[PDB]
Amino acid sequence: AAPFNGTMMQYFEWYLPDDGTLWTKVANEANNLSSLGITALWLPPAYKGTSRSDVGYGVYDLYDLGEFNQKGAVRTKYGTKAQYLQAIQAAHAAGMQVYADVVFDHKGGADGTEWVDAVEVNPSDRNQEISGTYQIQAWTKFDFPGRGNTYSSFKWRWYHFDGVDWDESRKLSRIYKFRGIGKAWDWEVDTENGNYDYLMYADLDMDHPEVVTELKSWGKWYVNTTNIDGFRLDAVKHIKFSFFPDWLSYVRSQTGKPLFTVGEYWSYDINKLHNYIMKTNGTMSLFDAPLHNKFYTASKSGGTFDMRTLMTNTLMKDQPTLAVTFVDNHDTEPGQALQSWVDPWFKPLAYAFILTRQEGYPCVFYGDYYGIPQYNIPSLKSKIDPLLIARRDYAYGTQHDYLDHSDIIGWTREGVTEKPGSGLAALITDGPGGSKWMYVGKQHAGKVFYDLTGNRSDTVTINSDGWGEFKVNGGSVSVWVPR
Ligand SMILES: [Ca+2]
Ligand SMILES: [Ca+2]
Ligand SMILES: [Ca+2]
Ligand code: NA
Repeated sequence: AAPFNGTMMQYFEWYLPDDGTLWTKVANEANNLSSLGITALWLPPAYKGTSRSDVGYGVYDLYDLGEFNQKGAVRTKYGTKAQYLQAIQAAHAAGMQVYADVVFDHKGGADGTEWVDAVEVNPSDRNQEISGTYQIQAWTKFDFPGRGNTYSSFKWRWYHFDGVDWDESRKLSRIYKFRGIGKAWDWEVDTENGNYDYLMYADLDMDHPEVVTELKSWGKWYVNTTNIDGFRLDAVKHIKFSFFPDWLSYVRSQTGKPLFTVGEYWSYDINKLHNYIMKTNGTMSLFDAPLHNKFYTASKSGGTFDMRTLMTNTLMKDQPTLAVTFVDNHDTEPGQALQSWVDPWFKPLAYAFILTRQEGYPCVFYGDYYGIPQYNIPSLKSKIDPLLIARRDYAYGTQHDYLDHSDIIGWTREGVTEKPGSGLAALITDGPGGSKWMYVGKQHAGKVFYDLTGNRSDTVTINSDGWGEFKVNGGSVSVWVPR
């Protein structure tokens, strides 16, 4: 048939104002985004957090999609339940898929405390206990006073969690592990800090049968209510590895939907990512964090970065079909947790790289597209749109790589017969400009190519052999496509 590349978009950024307008914006922008070739949207957590202003990762109630009066308000930072459903309707009507953010690591905003026997563990080695057992007052009682028993009568208590990091009685910060039959940090998880199961708030015990059943019930309920098309999994390295293949297979079989899933395993070590994929049987894709670090490193190297090494040890290279590529996200933003913002000059080159190459499933960042007023970061829509059109109409077929110079690197796509007019030749450089002969295909012999980005006004004519001498300006990008 006539193919169309897949392109995802993270539709949110950290510093959005708490005005309950995001769901409305999704409904309003759906067709515009759709026409550019965006095929799926990753939406932020839609359920009630610790307060109305919570970005969503301080999850309080998974069944409150901005519908009940809990935590100071009815709506979430993004809007109400009815608005969320309308957003999903608009996206589907425009032909796009919707991925929902899933936060299963912890739970915060407890309604009350409970006295629990606990032991302190070494922050740098959670496997080592550093105190005797003693009673603490932990925030583990979840009753959901605003919701009651609507949708689910499940009440959370201390035994559904593995530990917390605050004793309300003595007002102390310690990593507390709960005592009890079968109580222990989950495994397997990331080994940093000995065992990185515990992260923040009340840590979920993935070994507790009732917790597993409850999350499986929520999954089915969520999909059957919203009709979402996939998931974005939060903090997977802090969650028992074997839990997800189990949860996913259940939800997929019960709903009958394929449910594409991408998990966030934050690590620049490609080995840990390989291990995770192996341990989960390729049941989900992962964000290519290592590639983000590459982009970031190159942007700060003032041209000295060796472009020939750009793909080395990245998921895009090792597991192209399970890699979700990106330039920046809500965590890499200035002032954030994993801040490592790619400099503006390099940003368009990075987008050309992930949007026109065949490896990976690219994700465009809301912050980059619409700008981030918080830090006077402008909208790059003018630079990104031409690249979106490139992916939509031209980036198809056999690829030829030219990662053979410390500055200027390129690649071509021959195009496909089922997509007339397709074919492309891209060049990017982190230093001075120049030219490079590249093979686009004998089938394009005699055709004239032009720079879709608009950066260059000259044209390139393909010789009888299918080769062209493409050009690029210094510290820039040029995407050549047939007239
Ligand atoms: Ca446990
Ligand atoms: Ca955990
Ligand atoms: Ca260089
Ligand atoms: Na746990």
